[PDB]
Amino acid sequence: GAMGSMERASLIQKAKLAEQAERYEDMAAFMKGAVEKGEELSCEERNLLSVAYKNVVGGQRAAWRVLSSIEQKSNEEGSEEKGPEVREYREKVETELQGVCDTVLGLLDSHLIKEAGDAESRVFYLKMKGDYYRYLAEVATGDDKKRIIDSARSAYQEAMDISKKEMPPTNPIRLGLALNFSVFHYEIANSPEEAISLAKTTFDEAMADLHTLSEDSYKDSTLIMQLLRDNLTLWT
Amino acid sequence: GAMGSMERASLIQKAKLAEQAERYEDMAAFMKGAVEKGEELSCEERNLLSVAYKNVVGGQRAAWRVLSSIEQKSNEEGSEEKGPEVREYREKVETELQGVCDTVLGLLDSHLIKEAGDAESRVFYLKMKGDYYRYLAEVATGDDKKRIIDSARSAYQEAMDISKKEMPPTNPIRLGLALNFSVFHYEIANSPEEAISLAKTTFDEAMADLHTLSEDSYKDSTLIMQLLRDNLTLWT
Amino acid sequence: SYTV
Amino acid sequence: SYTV
Ligand SMILES: [Ca+2]
Ligand SMILES: [Ca+2]
Ligand SMILES: [Mg+2]
Ligand SMILES: [Mg+2]
Ligand SMILES: [Mg+2]
Ligand SMILES: [Mg+2]
Ligand SMILES: [Mg+2]
Ligand SMILES: [Mg+2]
Repeated sequence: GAMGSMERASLIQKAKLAEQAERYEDMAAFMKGAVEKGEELSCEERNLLSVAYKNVVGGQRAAWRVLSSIEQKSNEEGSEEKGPEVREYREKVETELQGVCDTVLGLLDSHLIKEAGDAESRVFYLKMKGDYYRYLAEVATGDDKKRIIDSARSAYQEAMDISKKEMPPTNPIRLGLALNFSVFHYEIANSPEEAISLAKTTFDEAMADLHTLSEDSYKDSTLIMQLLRDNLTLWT
Repeated sequence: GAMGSMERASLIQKAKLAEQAERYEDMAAFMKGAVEKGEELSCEERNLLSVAYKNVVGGQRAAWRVLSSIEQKSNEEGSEEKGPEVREYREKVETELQGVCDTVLGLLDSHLIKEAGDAESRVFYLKMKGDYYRYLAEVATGDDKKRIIDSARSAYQEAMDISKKEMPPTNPIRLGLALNFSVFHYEIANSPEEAISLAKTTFDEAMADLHTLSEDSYKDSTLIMQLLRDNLTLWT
Repeated sequence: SYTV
Repeated sequence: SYTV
């Protein structure tokens, strides 16, 4: 790997510089290099990894949606034929997106998840696994679409099971996991009622636990609870 | 080149798709491929080329400035030593930026400028040459900094000479060239009085020619005149 | 929809 | 400064 000769601490330092410069591709390559040193990641380091790839794949997803919408309009009745270029370029962006997802899933499988024993790391990585299978599902149209969807579901479900057993209902990782799993139900699994039920139950159980928290933990938790409410407002 | 097997028209079509998707790196690679087909560029195609590379180098310049500011603070009295990483990463971004500028300057030299005979194309390309030498000058610190600055100056000056002779004072290319040359004077050449004089004279001579224009040309011209005024407000 |  |  191209980062094999750089110190782990230097890679982390440069990931933070790249974040400040909004160079998220660089940030992701630095954090990939840090993961490949083989040591477990601290809480801060896990969040550098997720921030980096979330921004990279977020840009790809946005571009893919623009191109997919152009492609769908080109296949309506009355639209002039323009040749293969729209499909080709959508496929190019799609393949790059799938490559980023495969890279992240590869890091989780070799060997972040199998060494993660604490709930905060294990739930974080399983949420990530669910998320990046979800992004693969967003563009899947072939004979493996059902298996990709079930891979996302399975990862989210294991993360949910651990988070219910080991974390308080206000834990921001638990809350963000439930948020994203509810979106999986609504957008991927064609299960809007499950999406709404999960969002509502998650919000209500967090509300009842806010009294245990410091001011700063209260701020962290309520920020994600607001996203649950924002989704419920969109969906109901 | 990786675009050698794609049709010129397909490259232009995909450059436009990439712009819609805000994939400016792709857009630039497509337009580079189109230039390397060897045919002259139409007005629309020239502006696709400039939009693409302007966005790519714009992101690099923004990142370079963030990193340069961090580096300068690290070299103040009382700042803790943090090792070579800040300098290294600033150098990495700087080298990528210089590579993009060299790519653009290479396209102009092989062979866009020498085939450009009409004023609208020749002034456009010479402005581009001045611009990308200006971006090289922004990061130059060595024994060639003076020569890089004079290369920018020389390109801008030739473009100005042609634009004065061949274009009306409201022509948007002429106006944008004068805008950028004035910024060169202010920011690169340590000549703020020349910057202010050029901006003011350009604005006043355009104002006196607005009466000749249609509504749509009036809109195009006054938009750039406002940028001249915005700079004058910053500078005076 | 909103995700984090 | 502003450029185009
Ligand atoms: Ca080491
Ligand atoms: Ca051909
Ligand atoms: Mg290395
Ligand atoms: Mg595909
Ligand atoms: Mg119902
Ligand atoms: Mg090719
Ligand atoms: Mg250098
Ligand atoms: Mg004076």
